[PDB]
Amino acid sequence: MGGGMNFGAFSINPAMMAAAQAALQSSWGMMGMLASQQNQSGP
Repeated sequence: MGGGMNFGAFSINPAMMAAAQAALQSSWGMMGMLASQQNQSGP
C-alpha cells in the first residue's frame, strides 16, 4: 500500500499496516503454523 512495502510495521507505518494485514490472517495462520511444523516443514 502507500509506503516502502517491506514489513508494514515500520517500513509503511508504526505497526499499523502489519497489524491490519495480520489481524485476520493470524486465524488462517493457526492452521498453517501447525501444518508447516510436522506435515509440510521445509528448509
